Amino acid sequence: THADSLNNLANIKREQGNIEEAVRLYRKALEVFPEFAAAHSNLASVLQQQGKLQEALMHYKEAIRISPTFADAYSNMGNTLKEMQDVQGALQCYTRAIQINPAFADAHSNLASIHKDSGNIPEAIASYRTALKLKPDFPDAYCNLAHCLQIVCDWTDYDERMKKLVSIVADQLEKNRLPSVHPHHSMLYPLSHGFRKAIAERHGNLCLDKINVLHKPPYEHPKDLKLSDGRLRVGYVSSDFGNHPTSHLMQSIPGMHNPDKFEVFCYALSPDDGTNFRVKVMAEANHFIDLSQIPCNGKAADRIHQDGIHILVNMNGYTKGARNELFALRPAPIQAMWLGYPGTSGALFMDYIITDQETSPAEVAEQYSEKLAYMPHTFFIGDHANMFPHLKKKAVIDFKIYDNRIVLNGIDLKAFLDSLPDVKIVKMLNMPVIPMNTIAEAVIEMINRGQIQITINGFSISNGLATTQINNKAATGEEVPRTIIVTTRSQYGLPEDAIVYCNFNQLYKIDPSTLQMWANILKRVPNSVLWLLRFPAVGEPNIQQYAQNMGLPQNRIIFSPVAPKEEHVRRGQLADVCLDTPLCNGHTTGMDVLWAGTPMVTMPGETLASRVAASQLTCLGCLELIAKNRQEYEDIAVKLGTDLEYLKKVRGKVWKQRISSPLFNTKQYTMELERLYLQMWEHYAAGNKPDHMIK
Amino acid sequence: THADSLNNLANIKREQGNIEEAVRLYRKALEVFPEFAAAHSNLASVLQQQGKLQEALMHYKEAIRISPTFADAYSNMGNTLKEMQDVQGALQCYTRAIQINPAFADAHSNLASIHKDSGNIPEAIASYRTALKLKPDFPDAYCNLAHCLQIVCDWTDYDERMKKLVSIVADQLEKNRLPSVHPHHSMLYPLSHGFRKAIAERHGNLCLDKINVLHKPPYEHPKDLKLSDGRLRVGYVSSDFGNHPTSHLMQSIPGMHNPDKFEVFCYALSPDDGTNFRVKVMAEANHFIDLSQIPCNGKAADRIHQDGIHILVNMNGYTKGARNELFALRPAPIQAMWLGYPGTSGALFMDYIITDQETSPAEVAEQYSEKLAYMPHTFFIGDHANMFPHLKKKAVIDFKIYDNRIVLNGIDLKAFLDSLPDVKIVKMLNMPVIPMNTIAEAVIEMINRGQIQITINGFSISNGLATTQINNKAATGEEVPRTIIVTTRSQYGLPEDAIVYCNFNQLYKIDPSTLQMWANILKRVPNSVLWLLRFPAVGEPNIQQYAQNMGLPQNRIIFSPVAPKEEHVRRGQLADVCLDTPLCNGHTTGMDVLWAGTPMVTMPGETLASRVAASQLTCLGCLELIAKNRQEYEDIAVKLGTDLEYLKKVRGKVWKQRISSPLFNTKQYTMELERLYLQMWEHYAAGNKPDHMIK
Amino acid sequence: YPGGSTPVSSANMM
Amino acid sequence: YPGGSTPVSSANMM
Ligand SMILES: O=c1ccn([C@@H]2O[C@H](COP(=O)(O)OP(=O)(O)O)[C@@H](O)[C@H]2O)c(=O)[nH]1
Ligand SMILES: O=c1ccn([C@@H]2O[C@H](COP(=O)(O)OP(=O)(O)O)[C@@H](O)[C@H]2O)c(=O)[nH]1
Repeated sequence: THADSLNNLANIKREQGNIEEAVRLYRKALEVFPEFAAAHSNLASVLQQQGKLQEALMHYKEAIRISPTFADAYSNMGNTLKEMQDVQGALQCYTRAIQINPAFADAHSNLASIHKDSGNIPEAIASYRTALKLKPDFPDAYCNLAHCLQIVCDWTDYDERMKKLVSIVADQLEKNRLPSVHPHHSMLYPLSHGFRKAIAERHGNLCLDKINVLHKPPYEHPKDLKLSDGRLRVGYVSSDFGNHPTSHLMQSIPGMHNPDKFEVFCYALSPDDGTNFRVKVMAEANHFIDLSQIPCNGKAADRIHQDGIHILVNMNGYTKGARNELFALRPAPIQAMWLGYPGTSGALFMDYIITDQETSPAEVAEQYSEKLAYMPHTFFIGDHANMFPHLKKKAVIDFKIYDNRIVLNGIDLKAFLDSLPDVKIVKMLNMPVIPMNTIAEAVIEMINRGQIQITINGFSISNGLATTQINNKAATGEEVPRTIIVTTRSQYGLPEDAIVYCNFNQLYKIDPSTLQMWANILKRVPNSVLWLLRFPAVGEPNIQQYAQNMGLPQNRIIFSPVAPKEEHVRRGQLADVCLDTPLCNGHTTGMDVLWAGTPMVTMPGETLASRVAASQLTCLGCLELIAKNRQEYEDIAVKLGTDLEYLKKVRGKVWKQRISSPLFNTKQYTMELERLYLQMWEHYAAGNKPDHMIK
Repeated sequence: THADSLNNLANIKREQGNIEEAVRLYRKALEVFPEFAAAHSNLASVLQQQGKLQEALMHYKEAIRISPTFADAYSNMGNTLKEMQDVQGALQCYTRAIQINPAFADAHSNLASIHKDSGNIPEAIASYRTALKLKPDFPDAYCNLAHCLQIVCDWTDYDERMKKLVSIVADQLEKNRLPSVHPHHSMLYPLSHGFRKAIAERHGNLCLDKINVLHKPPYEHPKDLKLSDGRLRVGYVSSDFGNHPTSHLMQSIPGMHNPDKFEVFCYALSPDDGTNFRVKVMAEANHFIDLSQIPCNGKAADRIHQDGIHILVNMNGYTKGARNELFALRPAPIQAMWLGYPGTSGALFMDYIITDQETSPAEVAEQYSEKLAYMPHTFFIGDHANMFPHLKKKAVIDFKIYDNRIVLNGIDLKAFLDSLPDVKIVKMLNMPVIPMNTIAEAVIEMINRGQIQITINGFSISNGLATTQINNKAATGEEVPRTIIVTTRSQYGLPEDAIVYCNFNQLYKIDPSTLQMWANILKRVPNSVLWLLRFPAVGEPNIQQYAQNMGLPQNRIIFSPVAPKEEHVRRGQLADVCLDTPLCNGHTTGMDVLWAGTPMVTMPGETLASRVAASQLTCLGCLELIAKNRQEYEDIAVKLGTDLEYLKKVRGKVWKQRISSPLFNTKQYTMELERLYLQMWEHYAAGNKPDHMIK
Repeated sequence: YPGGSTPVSSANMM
Repeated sequence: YPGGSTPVSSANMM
């Protein structure tokens, strides 16, 4: 009975916020009565919340032994194992919880999250539906199921589903509970900007709550650049320094910073993955700090502060591997959101969001908690000029002139063409054309036979579908290919006599309105196909069914598997036009398609995520590809697929402008970022709180 | 139509064995008609069988695009991805195959194998049952389901299940088809020795078939030791040089070889896992070769032959990471099976099996294809004296004398005891006893509160349940613990006033007859419990149900979670007696329990796997623990649990003999292995084919 | 990609 | 073990 009262006191002190006094009291309850399942389970939950996972695990093991019918302890132990990256262990725990209590809705939902995170969406959907059958009012399961359904393009009762998600978010925000819709997913649903910002703010508040327990005082920040010899100390914080889209966009930036005025510190949140992306950033940053070896957020923020960082850059936001607790501790006087997260942090600890006038017009400042800090063209950047220089030029094979039926690319392409007798130069730079002779026959024979490579006049001619077999580092974009590569419509089953509209994003970005817009375009352009990716393959039958319901036969939509990085960018040259997703645009994917010289049609919305593609196109200098409404989006796409002279003009404009415009110019981008940094600094140094940097 | 005939010719040449002519003909069929789904699918299967997985994947991608209803191509592509270690990709493919054809039994079975290999046995069982519902006559699914059922101790219609497995194996052997029962699992079922050997032989034949395509001539072998300066070149081939039971048994052996007469080459089949086990073998072998970097079996066997190996040692047999194709190529004149595989290879390319008279009596030579090569005591060895020297001595705390209620172990235990005032020495070496005073109270308080560690007289006193939090390398056995560790019955919920019978093996080793024997023992010894492991936890409710059906209440069986290596060995000191599994004995597990000084009761069978424990006990010098039949096994176990003076005598015998006997003496073992090697060599050098080395 | 990996931007656990 | 790994002897794929 004394142990019961001690457990009650610990629970009181826990609610107050005194976690250390709660721990001491739970231990005293165990000292009095060691076989106390509830005290062990409560102490374990408290330790789990403190991030003391191994210690929490000891107490969960005690609870499960003492009470073998304690399904709740198995489920909670499963949650601790999942956080410890023991996926098999977590699954075993949720499995046992469901066996002990088949009516335990939470355990089914937690099991569904393992299937979801392991990529098994149909099993995740089945387990979430069981959870909701058992507990109809279950916001976590409903919202997680809605995201599974979004991933596979299951649009059954879509409008009602969207209304219920908004209703769930509204109730959770009103009742001061953490919303079940993740902030990174909030742009996919028709939530208000106010709701999307409030969800983000609640996630930011979790970070503040986790750091307030460290009882750390506010840091003394530098007030000048004297101790740094007139240099601005910029700290880039990312879990994505390695093989990840973030590095594929910005890996050249640290090394392009001016050492006379800037000192670059890269804070890695992930261990070294052995890739060239990680090698490059480690070799080129002035300082590289592996924070994955410092799990304590207090010690890691102390490390950042010790380095004397003036501007700390958040490249994660609410994405995998984030440690926003570092930013919540405020180790730097200026903290800015940049590139990795397409939305507001909603957090008071973030001062700025690096964006642009096209992506984030001054009118929509209300959607963001941060002050707007404008880059002059687009905040978007890509490392395509460095990673894929073999795609700067191309040659074609005339198999009957088409620029996207049979394509050649390579560092040594000019030398190869010079070894050939009857090459024609079509003025656009310029496009060399190889005629349908002996050399052209040998190339098509290789593709048809599935041969990996051939030799022509001593030159290495590679099948574009076999890059992983030739050079795996070139396939991933870690190395520039050293052979001449052949890319053809026949490699993907694309028609030689029709217009190819493409979209290479994950299928979750498509919604019913978007597929209807695309169906309207296809119906208006008889000789046309829509080229999509099995991203995931389980979404393919759903898209095909909705397309069939819209009146499109199976042959109007062509699916390809997701390809290695280099092949994905290179095969974009086969399309005529890219049809961008208005719900959430292609971001890295938009840069990929434009590097191939493919015009992209977009309809910018209101959210940051729905406006990126129009910002990329504005920078490129292709205003005619930006639609104000659905009818204009269809009209632009149909004009491109039917007015062939106009298509030629636009493809030529994209081909030239990816070089002449600032879009892929990493040096210019770094210099403009530096100008923006100095503006932020001079504003703070003069004793001012953050304000919009919009000129 | 010409493409149809070309595909038919390729199929003919494929059946003949001419794989290269088949490839050339499939490519010619594709040259004529590129959109040929069947030719792509056949070429992909051919390439997959050749081990050309990336190339096979290109052709499967073609087949699936051309024929979207080709469920067979999705399933086969899934098999290629599984072999490539792309588990998520494989699952996606099997998922698509089942969506395309819900009646496709093979795809359900392949999906069940992913759930099985990922540890999700209930989902594996559900998918195998769907496969068998769809196709009742399905040997692969039936046998794989039988193994899932064995893992979880599901004994529904067990006798009929065992009869069906034997019937399936009999039919497959008769019809010259690869048996569906894996040779590594064959000892778990009541198959004849002839059938178990024939299953093994069929697996050995797969290796020969895979190497015959390389068209490699027989290697010229050394006929003397002149080129090796009178030294015998011994090559240890293993995928387990790292954190694995194999290294926990033999890691000290390479470094203990006599360099004047032996030259040791360790051929690793696995990449470096970063553990101290891999460090030790790399540092101590005369040569360490990483064959994981040489995927071609032809090039890897050429490497072994180039090194001039006289005796090549197979430490895998039919276990994970094996490359038995290396042995099928015969790069060495003498090839021996050793330690890792508890059965016959059934293969003509293996000359010897290193065993002993107890494990493999001369009478049962017929069970093995290899000639018997006897070690003088047991072929079994363990690295316990090197890995766990802190368990060589122990002290107890008298909480009321018991040797297994509250135990202390540590390198500095003597110094700690010397700092204490009233320590009593109980003559057995000897056992120090600490009385129930201030120091004894502080220890129990730590355990009850779940505290990680305390300090007594400047000595570090660690909670045995918290080793991963104190020193993770000490928890895994990579380092010797540097603190004094406390192990108690209260840490595991074991009764302070009863006999503890234990079994720490994976639950698959238990069968109905074994659990009945154990129930008979428990019923005869009122003050007793059976201590088992959640190995896996999903087996716990099945064991508890069968025990309840046998008339044992829930409280007679205590389950603990699987523990880190050091904790598992150390906690064995808490038991009174180990009850060994007669179906398949504890092998590494038997060595673990004996190092704790725990008497193990065994009933040796006929298979190698069912006789290891009696061989370990014979070496130890505990003949009285070996039962001739079930009644004697129960009688021995009951005598140990009721005649307390006899129990004391036997526990004392085990405690002393683990040191004085040859059991854990790695130096003596290496020297005896060397004597055996020279016998094998002198026999071959004299121009003789292998014969039994039994004296 | 099938037979390898295609890293993507994804949500952190909550 | 839960929260880590316990390697065991296991069958090769067939
Ligand atoms: O076939 C493909 C399709 C896409 N990608 C890459 O997959 C990633 C998708 O990341 P994400 O969904 O975050 O793209 P985003 O939303 O920024 O466009 C990008 O690096 C693309 O280049 C790829 O390598 N192969
Ligand atoms: O709680 C436990 C139980 C077992 N083990 C180890 O798990 C492995 C089991 O391997 P296997 O099933 O092959 O044992 P064997 O059949 O040879 O006894 C051995 O290294 C044991 O020491 C462990 O570390 N912790």
